[PDB]
Amino acid sequence: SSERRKEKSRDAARCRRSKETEVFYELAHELPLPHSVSSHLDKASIMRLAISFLRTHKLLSSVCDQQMDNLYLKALEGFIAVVTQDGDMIFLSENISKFMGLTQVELTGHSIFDFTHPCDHEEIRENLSLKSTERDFFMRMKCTVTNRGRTVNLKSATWKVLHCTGQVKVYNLLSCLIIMCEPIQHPSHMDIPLDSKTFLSRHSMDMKFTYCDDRITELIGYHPEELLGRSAYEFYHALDSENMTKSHQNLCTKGQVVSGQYRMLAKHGGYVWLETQGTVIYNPRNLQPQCIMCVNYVLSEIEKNDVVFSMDQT
Amino acid sequence: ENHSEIERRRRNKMTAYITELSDMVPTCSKPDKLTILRMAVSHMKSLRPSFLTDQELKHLILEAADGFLFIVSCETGRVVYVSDSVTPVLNQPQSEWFGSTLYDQVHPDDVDKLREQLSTSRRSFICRMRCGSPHFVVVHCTGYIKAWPPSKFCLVAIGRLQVPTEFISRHNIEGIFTFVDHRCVATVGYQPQELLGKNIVEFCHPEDQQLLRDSFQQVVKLKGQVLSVMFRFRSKNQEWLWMRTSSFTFQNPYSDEIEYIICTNTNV
DNA sequence: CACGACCCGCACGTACGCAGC
DNA sequence: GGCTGCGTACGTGCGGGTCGT
Repeated sequence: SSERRKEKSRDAARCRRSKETEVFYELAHELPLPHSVSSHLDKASIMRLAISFLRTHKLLSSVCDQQMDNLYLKALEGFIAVVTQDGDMIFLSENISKFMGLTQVELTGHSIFDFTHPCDHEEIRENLSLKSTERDFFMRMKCTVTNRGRTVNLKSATWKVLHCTGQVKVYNLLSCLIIMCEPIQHPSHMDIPLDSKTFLSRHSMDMKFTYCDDRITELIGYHPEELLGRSAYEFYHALDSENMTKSHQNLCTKGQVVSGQYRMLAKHGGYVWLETQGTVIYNPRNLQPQCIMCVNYVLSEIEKNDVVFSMDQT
Repeated sequence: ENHSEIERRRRNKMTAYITELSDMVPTCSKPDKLTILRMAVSHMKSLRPSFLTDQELKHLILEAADGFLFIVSCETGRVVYVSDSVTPVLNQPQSEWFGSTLYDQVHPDDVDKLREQLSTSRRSFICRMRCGSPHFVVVHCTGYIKAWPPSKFCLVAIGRLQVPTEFISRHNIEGIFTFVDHRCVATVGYQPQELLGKNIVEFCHPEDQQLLRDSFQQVVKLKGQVLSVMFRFRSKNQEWLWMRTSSFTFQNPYSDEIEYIICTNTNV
C-alpha cells in the first residue's frame, strides 16, 4: 500500500509540472514582446514582466496629434524611468540600452537598489518617499558600456552618474516616482558642439584655478594669469556660495555635478551669470582624484557694470 | 553558500512573485498556483510591440519634463510646428508661434548663440524665451537635426523649463571687508566702495568695540556655528544705528580650512 | 575560439508533511 | 487506515558561463 501510494505520488507531480510549465509559456506570449524573445524567458522573468506590465497599465489608466508622437522619444537626451515607493522599476524607455547598455527587458521589474551604488541608497530612499512633488538629485547606476562603445558583462560594470529630474505622483496610496535621467557627458569625450558662450577651466580639488581658457578675457575681462592660484570661492556672488558649496560636495563625493545658475563677478564691476559642469579626473595608478575639470556656460552679458562688489574689482 | 540555501531563496522569491500577481489580477481578489496563472493568462487577453504606446509615452514625458515640442527650419528659423503644451509653459498661444521665427521668441542677447546653434546631429543649448500674457525664463533645449519633411533640415527639440533691512558681506579673519552687497547703499548709506578695505571695528561705537572683537575671535573658533551680536554702527550721516550681525566661518568642503567669514548684517 | 578546467543557474525528479470527503 | 490534491525541501544533470597555461 505504501508502494502504490509512492507510485501514485510520483505520477501526479509529473502532470502538475507539465501543466504549470505549459501555462507559464501561455503567459509568456501575452506579454508585449516579440515572440522570439518571449519564447526564451525563464519563469522568474515571465512573472516579473507580467507584474510590471499590469502595474504600469493600472498607472496609465489613472493618468489617461498622433503622427508626431513618435518624435518625443528620439528628441530626448536621456531615458525615462518609473519607480514605485518600494524601489521596483516598473518601466524604462527603450533607448536605455544606448546610455547604459542594459536592455529594458533586463531591468524591468527589478529593484532599483540592486543597480545603484550602496552609498547612494539613503538618498534614493529619501527622494522616493513623500516626506514638494518635485525631485532633483544625482545617483550612480551600473553601466556596462565602455568608453569605446562596447558592451561588457555585468560583473565588469562601471558606475555612471545620472542627473535625475521629475516628480512623484499619487494615484487613487501608490506613490510612483517619475524621473528623466540625463547622463552628464565627460568633458574629454564631448560630441555636442560648443557655442560661442563657453570657456573651459581646470581646478584643484579645493576649487583653486589652475588653468582658464583665454576666451574668459573677452567674456568676463579677467586675464587667465590673474586667476591661477586664487580660490574660485572668492569670485562667486555671496548669495550663491551655499549652492556652490552643495555642488562642490556632490562633485567630490560622486564624481560629476551640474551646477545651478550663479554669478561670477566681472573684472571692471558687475557680474555675469553662469552654469558649470564639473568632472573629476582620477589617477589610474592609485584611483586617487587629481584635478576637477569644468565646462562653463555664460548666459548673459555683464549686468550692473557701474557697480563695485569686491576688492579685486578696484 | 550551500546549494540548498540558494534553492530555498529561489523558492521564496517565486512564491513572493506569485502572491504579488494574485493580488494584481482583479478576478483573484486564495487559489492555488495553477489557478492564479490561468486567471492571469485569461485576464491579460482582455488587455493589449512595445510596453507602452506612443501617446502614453508622450503623456509620461510631459509629466516628467514639463515642456513642449517645437520644430524650426535651419535656414530661416521659421517655426514649422509647436505642440499645444507651449501655452501652459510660456503662456503663449500656438498662433503666436506659427509663422513667426524662433529668434523673435528669444531674448535679444541670445540671438547670436541661437543662430550659431541652428547653423549647419544632436543639439543642446540654453536660451531665454519670452513669456506672454518682457518677462523671460531660462529653458534648456534638447533635440537633433534631421531631414524634413519625412536645404531641407529642421531642428526637432523639446524645451525643458529649468528651475531691505539686511545685506550680505564677507570678511577675513581680521575683519576687513572683502565683499559688500549693493543693499548697503540703502541699509546704512555708504557706497560699497566706501567700506571695502576698512576694518568693521572702525565703524563701531567706541564702547562696543570690544564686544565686536570678542565676537570675531569667538566665531573663528566655533568653526561652523552662527554667532549673533548687536552693536551701534556709524552711518554715512554720522547717525548711530543699531545693527545685528549673524556670522559663521566658511570651511572649504575638501580641505576644511577657513576661506572667509560671512556676516548678514540687519538693521534693527 | 579552442577544451577541459571547472563554477554557477536553472529546472526537474522524488519524496515528506497536511486537509479532507 | 485507504487515496487524492497541494506545497516544500535536497539532490542531480545539463549549457552557458570564465578562467588559464
